[PDB]
Amino acid sequence: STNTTDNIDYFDISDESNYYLISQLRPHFSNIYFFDEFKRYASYHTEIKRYEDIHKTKVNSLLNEASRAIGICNRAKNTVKGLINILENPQKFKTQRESYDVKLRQYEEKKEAFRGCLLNKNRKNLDQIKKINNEIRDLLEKLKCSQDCQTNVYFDMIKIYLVDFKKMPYENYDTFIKQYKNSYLSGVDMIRKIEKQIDNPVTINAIKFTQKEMGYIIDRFEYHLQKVKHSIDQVTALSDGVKPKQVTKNRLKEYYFNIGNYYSIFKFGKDSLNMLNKALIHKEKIVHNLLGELFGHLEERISKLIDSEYFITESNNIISQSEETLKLAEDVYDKNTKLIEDLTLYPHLEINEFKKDYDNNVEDLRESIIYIQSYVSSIKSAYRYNVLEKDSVESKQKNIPANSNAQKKVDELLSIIDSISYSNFSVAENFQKMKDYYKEIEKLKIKILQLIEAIKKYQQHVEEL
Amino acid sequence: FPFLAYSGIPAVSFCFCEDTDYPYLGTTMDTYKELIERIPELNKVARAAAEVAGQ
Amino acid sequence: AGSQKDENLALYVENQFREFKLSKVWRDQHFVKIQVKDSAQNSVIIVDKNGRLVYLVENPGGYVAYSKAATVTGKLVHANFGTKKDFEDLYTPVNGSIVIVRAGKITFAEKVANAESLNAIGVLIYMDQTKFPIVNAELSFFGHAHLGTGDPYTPGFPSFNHTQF
Ligand SMILES: *[C@@H]1O[C@H](CO)[C@@H](O)[C@H](O)[C@H]1NC(C)=O
Ligand SMILES: [Ca+2]
Repeated sequence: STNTTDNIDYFDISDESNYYLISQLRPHFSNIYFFDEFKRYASYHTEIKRYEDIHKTKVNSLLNEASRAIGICNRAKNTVKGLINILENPQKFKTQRESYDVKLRQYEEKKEAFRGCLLNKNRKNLDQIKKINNEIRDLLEKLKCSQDCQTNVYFDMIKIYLVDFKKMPYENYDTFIKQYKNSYLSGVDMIRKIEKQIDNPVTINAIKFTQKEMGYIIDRFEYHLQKVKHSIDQVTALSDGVKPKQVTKNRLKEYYFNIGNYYSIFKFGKDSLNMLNKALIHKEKIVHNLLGELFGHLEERISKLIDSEYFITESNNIISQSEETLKLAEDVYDKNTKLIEDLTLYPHLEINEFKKDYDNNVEDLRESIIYIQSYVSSIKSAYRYNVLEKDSVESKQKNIPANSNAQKKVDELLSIIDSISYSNFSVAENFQKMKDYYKEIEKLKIKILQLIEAIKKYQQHVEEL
Repeated sequence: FPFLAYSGIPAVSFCFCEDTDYPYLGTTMDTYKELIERIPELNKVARAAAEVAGQ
Repeated sequence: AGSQKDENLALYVENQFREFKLSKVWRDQHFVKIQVKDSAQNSVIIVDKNGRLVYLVENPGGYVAYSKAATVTGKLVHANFGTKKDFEDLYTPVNGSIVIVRAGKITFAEKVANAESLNAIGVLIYMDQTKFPIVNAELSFFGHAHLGTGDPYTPGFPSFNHTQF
């Protein structure tokens, strides 16, 4: 589906003074939008025809110089596009021989190289912009009224600007960047956890680079949205207002220059927000295309961990050996029990002194066997709690929606991997306990064999009485 | 309690406590998952506690 | 307390307090004495009057801090909560014996302090069905038995190196 990025013109740079912002979109300045709005301001005022003459010359010269500089750096845009379409896909990387790190370094150098070539050609047009602004100041101070002028272009064109402000959508962009940014930071939080378990570096380096680019485009979008909201608040804030009918001539000059600047910020911000919305949706689709490759390799890690952690086969080995020991000892007592029964009839008739010891041996026999049954019941009990700890994880794995759109399945698999990690402290202590008990079964096994030996020595002694 | 009794500084401690106490505090089984099966949703509750202390 | 991962969480919290740009961030360290488990294992184990045969109950994972390291034998008496009124209403006298209590209603140290005041020998502490409803019965837990607070081996003065211990 989507594996590449076609548009690059969201990249930009401002000046070192941060006063003028260049865009790679048309017409690269908000001041040109100011020049068109002051052209219609000069369509009002009959006295200033020199502005529309000059304005024709300046849109010609400025647009030609701008698109010229976009040509000279269009070749550098082709190189940077080459490194981007190397870095975004794994499939373009698997044919590539150089490792990832130096390619990332080359991406950095071509990036600031691109911004540097853009600004260094646009400086000579910035000086021309300063010339135009000074010519507009002189050309506006050509006119006549230095006492009361009127301030009908202000009181009308504000209402036209408010119609234009209610035309343009704000809340969908705001809700979009809030929900989207929440999904982005949640994404980076998923990457930091997902890096430790999955073994392949190539795909996760592609995702990490992609989220870096997403971070830059998010930062630009919050910048332009901030400029739009501030310009709307300033124009409507002047429309609240005290509404003076009378201004001085210089006050009229900074007056018109002021609101023309604000509406210029609105127009430039509109087109910038439009393009950045498209770019964020595209890169978001790239990220889902990558995680779609990732989660199939993730599930194998889960299927290894569930068998690996809960010590389940070793615990079944302990239970099998313990039940085998109980069956063995109970078999031996069932073998000797009639010989016990005769050798409880021989004591009470005669000299009881050795038979006191043998009575102690019989009590130790039956009490020992009852102890072994109690130990087996204890081990089986703790094993039951352990199996329950495993089965809750299995039910949590089976209750996932397939049916995830999008990338929430990776979040669910991280949740279940987090669950297997949480069971560790209870599982380890239960298994340690099982080891302790089986040691005590061993001790009672050596003791019970010495008991049956004591029974046989007693048996030959009673034959010797 | 050492801030109140020993040093004489006023002190406050508040809990969203169930009628019976929490079943496992100093415990190996106290994890996140078992907390989130005790309490179904946690973000609004800890939000309420942070609102009280911040206020 | 004092483990490596605790210092990793400490440096994490400190780097967070620097990244929030607070007005001042400072740490403080001092050396205390706590009680930890030994390599040998503590156990509770049934002894018959015959003495030939000895049955083990369990080997607890959890331990009680500031308990006295010793080994004792004796007859056991149930002592429901160790409340002083509860100790007042016993049937069998308590002395020279090992009490068992249920965890609740008071700190562990007041249980051990009260049963020490009636001259018992040892305290065993558990959790029952009714007060603590849980699925697992093999669950083990942790407590401390110091009446009053603070590091006990410096009462009243702080545990720096300026006091020279
Ligand atoms: C303490 O208990 C023992 C029984 O173990 C008993 O012999 C003794 O008389 C008791 N102490 C007093 C002061 O009665
Ligand atoms: Ca102290």
